[PDB]
Amino acid sequence: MWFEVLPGIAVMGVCLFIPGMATARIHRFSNGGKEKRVAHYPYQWYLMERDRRVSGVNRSYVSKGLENI
Amino acid sequence: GEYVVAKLDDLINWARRSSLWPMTFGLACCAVEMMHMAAPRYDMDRFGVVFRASPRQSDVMIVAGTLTNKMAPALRKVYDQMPEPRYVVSMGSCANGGGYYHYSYSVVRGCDRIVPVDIYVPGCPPTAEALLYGILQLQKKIKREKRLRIWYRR
Amino acid sequence: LLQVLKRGLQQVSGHGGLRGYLRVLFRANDVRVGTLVGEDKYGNKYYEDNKQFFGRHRWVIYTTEMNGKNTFWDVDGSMVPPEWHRWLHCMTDDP
Amino acid sequence: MFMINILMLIIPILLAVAFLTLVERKVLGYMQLRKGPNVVGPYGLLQPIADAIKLFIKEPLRPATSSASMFILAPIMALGLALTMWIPLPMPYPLINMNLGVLFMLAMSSLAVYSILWSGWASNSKYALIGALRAVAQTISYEVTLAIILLSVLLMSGSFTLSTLITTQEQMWLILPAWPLAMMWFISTLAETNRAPFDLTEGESELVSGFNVEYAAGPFALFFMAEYANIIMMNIFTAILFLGTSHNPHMPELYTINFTIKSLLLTMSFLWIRASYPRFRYDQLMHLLWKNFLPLTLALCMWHVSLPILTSGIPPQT
Amino acid sequence: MNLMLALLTNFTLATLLVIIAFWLPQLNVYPFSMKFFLVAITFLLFDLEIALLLPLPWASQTANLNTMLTMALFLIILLAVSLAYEWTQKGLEWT
Amino acid sequence: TYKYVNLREPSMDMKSVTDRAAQTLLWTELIRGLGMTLSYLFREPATINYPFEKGPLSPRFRGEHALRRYPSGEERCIACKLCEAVCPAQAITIEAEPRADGSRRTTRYDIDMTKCIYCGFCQEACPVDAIVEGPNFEFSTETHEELLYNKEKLLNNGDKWEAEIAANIQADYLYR
Amino acid sequence: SNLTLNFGPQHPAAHGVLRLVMELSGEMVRKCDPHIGLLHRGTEKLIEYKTYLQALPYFDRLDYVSMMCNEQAYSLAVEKLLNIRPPPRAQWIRVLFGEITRLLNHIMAVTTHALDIGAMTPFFWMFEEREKMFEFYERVSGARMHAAYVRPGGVHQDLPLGLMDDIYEFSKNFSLRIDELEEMLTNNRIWRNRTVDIGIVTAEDALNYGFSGVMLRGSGIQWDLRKTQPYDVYDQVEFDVPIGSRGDCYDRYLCRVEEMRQSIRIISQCLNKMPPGEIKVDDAKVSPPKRAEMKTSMESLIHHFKLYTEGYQVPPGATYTAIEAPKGEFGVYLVSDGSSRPYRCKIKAPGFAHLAGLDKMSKGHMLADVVAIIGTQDIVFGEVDR
Ligand SMILES: CCCCCCCCCCCCCCCCCC(=O)OC[C@H](COP(=O)(O)OCCN)OC(=O)CCCCCCCCCCCCCCCCC
Ligand code: SF4
Ligand code: SF4
Ligand code: SF4
Repeated sequence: MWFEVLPGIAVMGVCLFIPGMATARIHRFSNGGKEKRVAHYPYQWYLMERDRRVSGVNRSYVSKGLENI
Repeated sequence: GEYVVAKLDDLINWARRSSLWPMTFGLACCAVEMMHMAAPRYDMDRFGVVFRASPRQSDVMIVAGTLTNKMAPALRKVYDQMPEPRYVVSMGSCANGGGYYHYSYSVVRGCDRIVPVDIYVPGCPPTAEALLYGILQLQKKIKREKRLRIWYRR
Repeated sequence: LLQVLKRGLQQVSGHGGLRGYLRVLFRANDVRVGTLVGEDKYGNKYYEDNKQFFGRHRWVIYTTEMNGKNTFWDVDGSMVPPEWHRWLHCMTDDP
Repeated sequence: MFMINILMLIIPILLAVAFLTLVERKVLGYMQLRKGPNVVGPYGLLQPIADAIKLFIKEPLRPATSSASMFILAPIMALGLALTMWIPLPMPYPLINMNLGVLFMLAMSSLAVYSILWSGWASNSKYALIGALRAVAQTISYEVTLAIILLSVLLMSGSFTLSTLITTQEQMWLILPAWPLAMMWFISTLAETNRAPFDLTEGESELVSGFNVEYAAGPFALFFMAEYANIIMMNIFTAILFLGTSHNPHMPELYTINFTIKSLLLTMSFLWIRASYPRFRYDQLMHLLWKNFLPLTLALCMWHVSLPILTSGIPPQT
Repeated sequence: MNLMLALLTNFTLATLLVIIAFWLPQLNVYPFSMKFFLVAITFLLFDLEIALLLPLPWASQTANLNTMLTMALFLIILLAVSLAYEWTQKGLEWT
Repeated sequence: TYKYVNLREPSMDMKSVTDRAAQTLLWTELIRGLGMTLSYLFREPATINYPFEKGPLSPRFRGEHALRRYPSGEERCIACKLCEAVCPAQAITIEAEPRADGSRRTTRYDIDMTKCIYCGFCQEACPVDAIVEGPNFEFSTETHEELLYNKEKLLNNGDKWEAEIAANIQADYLYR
Repeated sequence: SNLTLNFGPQHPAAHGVLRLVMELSGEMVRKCDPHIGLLHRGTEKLIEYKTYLQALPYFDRLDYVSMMCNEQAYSLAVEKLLNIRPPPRAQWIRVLFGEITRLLNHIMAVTTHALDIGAMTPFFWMFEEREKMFEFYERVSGARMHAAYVRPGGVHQDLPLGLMDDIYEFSKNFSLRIDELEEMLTNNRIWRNRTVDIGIVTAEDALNYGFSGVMLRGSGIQWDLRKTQPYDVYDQVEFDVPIGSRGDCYDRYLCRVEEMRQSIRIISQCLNKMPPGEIKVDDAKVSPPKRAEMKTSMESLIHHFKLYTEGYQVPPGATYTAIEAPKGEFGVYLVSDGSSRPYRCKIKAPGFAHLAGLDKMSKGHMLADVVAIIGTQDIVFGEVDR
């Protein structure tokens, strides 16, 4: 019956699911639980460099708020 | 030692009998029954025997029909171009030993005068099921191979 | 769709649990449940199901040992004895 | 963690390709009133493994090659390029977020014809070179409409970033405003990947005595994996381009499931199409491109330049 | 850097899968055509004008839309005229 | 009486012209073909599970040869050579002499199964139902020599398959 | 440039092997030189060493897709020389299985034509139908293909009880299967691009080149031997002859599909008009007696003995007998010298003259069209080479 085709489809589906899931999880792991910053243009890059300086630990994804005022 | 060689033989034998890609020489009426083995009732693809296989990608040659003298050199050439391991299944009386045309001036009296044969499938033609029995018999022949066992004891 | 899933579960129970269900799946690539028509003296078991279409309505589950040969994985059509050969190939209706 | 990320892209691709072969054979089987692989493993789940092992222990064909350098380059180029096209794909996050990711994919795919050309050049057979030249001429012809169609669609997106196509389709799939381009895009990917009814390389080599494989079983399997990796990639790209999936930043896995389903269905439609039609004649698929798709794509490229301006629906630049 | 590392991995793996696939299995012992040139040349000339069309998604942001739309349409029309010229001169024939 | 398979005038009214333009541009008849293959995807396949399931055959089936006996165990063959005379392939070879008890019996009875065309003329010709084509079709071999049957092999085939052979003859002999 | 086509496709194909030597200029084919004899097995010489009965199985193996039709052609030729007549029930059975054989041939012709052009799927659907028709062959003769069922004097055995009901159940559903095939091909623009205006042959040329069957009717010639020179009981059934208008591959494809429908129409009448009676001529000097008679009556035993050793003698004479076989006019020029073995048996295979016209029909076409033209001729090299 046709549903006997599904196990191969499901295996194929899992293999295509892993790359997208892995990338998302690895980004959160590397970026303090947040999305990886997108810096396509000099403005965005300048702010990312500034955030590195402000963090105090050399990580752009470490954010500082009012507590530093 | 012997245990590791024994299991490697099982693995490679399993892979080869599970992926038998045939080159069919559809020479005469026996080829019709070969087509019926590919047809839905028997579906040789479901055993891993692919439908369309190029001669240079083939593991088994099926000689399905009468072999004439005019054709014999071309059949040998295709066999010689087959990469190894390679097996030959002779299907039907004509290919097996000349059959109805055994006494003809223009017919090779069995394809085993031109190529080594692994399985002889009898009938004129063998039914599609009889051919499938022969292919399954070739699979069990491959299962009994002990290539690495022999090599280890050289 | 739930009734199809139930019939799927019925096949596991109809093959004596998971172990028997897996055994027939790997030996015969089929997990259908049929009526037992009989068993020959070599251990082959013959089943029928007349709701299946012609061709699939009779089958044999080969014995695991015949004439001193381990046939758990290696089975072939020549293992069917002549008295059952006629019934299995639908040359006759009576087993 | 990045090297780990690359492996979690490469290795799953090769496994998907391996099991696409099983899916193709079973889907083609059931459309043909049969089953396809169901003995080697349950439901044929071990068939790709058996095929892989078998092909790599097969006796290698002796390469009567006229150019050793280009003989080994071609499979490396094909497989390396195939894996390279996946690194900007947003699923929903790309491995490499490229500002000009669309141009990267356009530029990298344009190099894929070098493996076709180098392999036929190295074959040391006049028949193989003619077939390679025929395959290249078909590939570059359909690259023309793929590029123009892609540009036309980007006039609704405003950017060359692939992730911006997700934002563009936040309310509606782009297939609605651009279904005429979607149909020609879909057929063009079939012709680009030499897929039936455009499988002229397989079709023509069957007829011509002397147009053979010329690669050993192992190296020829590397060509096959590259081709099927491209088939899945082209259908992932088609899903991103025309069937945009909504992205929830806090639940990225939800996007991946839905976008994976669309990619699988589009990939299966390639199999569906292969089961349904006869093959084009070579001159007939060239006429389909130069005398049909190209005139329509040019007129639609003009339309899609004008439409955002005349509706005041010009997308943002960033 | 990340991009170069990804590129190195992809082709290094491809090189490795090809080298062993070309070497390890060896351990197991046992009429120039003018029509085809002209399709290539036609592809090249169309490819060049595709290059001139690629910046269009950025050109539509200009405050000078009148000029931008005219030049965009002018370029695509000259492509249509190029195809029309080849067509009417039997440059797209195969017989 | 004859009919035309392809002699039709397409209508040139605007509605019909636009039906054909819609088919050309929207690929309607190609979509229709996709519908047909999709419907087959959801049909039960025709494949049977060989060797656990077998293709149906009839009592008349012409398979592997066998030499038969009377209920007492005596051979039916009396070396008349009608089968050898009629055989279209000259596949049968017979020699005979008086048996020690005076019976007319063969000392050689060979069938070259690679000459045989499995036509059943021998069993038609036989006057005493001695040579038959049995129901077996699964006797492929690994060597050519195994298919050159002598009398002992054919008698062993008869003793092996008589249970099925006798029932099949009972089923079909009133048609002969 | 010079080019040689491959012996056969890379999927199972049952037409035989052909060496096609071609001359090309660019895409266009300028010359086609088929090199045959790769399946020449000297059948015509072997027949001279056989009795008339012993030679009958050779005709199963000529056009081995149309077995019983070839048997009918040979049987009619011998019956004519013998001056005897097969009984009416045998004639109806011969027409019934002649049309079942036409269905078998046309499925193979149409679907392998499509398969070689790249349309693989219909081959699988319609070969399940072929498998069921093989069962009808096997139930009357014990063989799926080479039945050796139709013989001079009638048929070998009567239909088993219950067979006609099963033929009815099959026929009831077959037109739907044809419709599914037409859904895939008839209106398909790719199929039409591969066949329309390909291999055009004029009515005048078709006649002079020796064509027959659909190769004539595709060009508008109104000719069918079942209508014009009827044999057996074809004069007692109603059916239409499909006629083409363009003389190209597409029209010939339509003719073959419509002929399948007419074959079902004929089978329907055969199932309803089947008469009772004996199935072989009641002349024991030609047709062997029943086994019960052979085992009881002295005369029957003698005639059984002589028919299976010497065979019947045929009066001296020569005949050219032809039928409308599925591939075209299939005939035998049979010479009898008065003995029980034919002196000469020339076989007229319709595909022989059709293939000889491949060079004419392929002029001004491309290489891929050569495959389509070979398919539209429906060539089996058992009958071409003999
Ligand atoms: C308000 C104003 C707005 C302005 C814009 C208005 C637009 C109006 C026009 C809309 C219609 C445009 C449609 C564009 C699609 C392309 C049409 C086309 O090219 O079809 C013609 C082509 C050739 O067909 P042919 O019969 O040979 O024509 C004779 C040529 N001498 O035929 C073909 O291409 C057939 C291709 C054969 C291969 C097809 C195999 C697969 C088919 C099934 C796939 C279905 C599509 C799935 C799409 C998925 C998308 C993700
Ligand atoms: S063995 Fe019989 S069926 Fe096979 S090719 Fe010879 S004659 Fe034809
Ligand atoms: S079946 Fe026919 S060919 Fe075979 S032995 Fe009997 S008479 Fe001879
Ligand atoms: S098998 Fe029958 S026909 Fe042949 S020699 Fe014996 S008795 Fe006579």
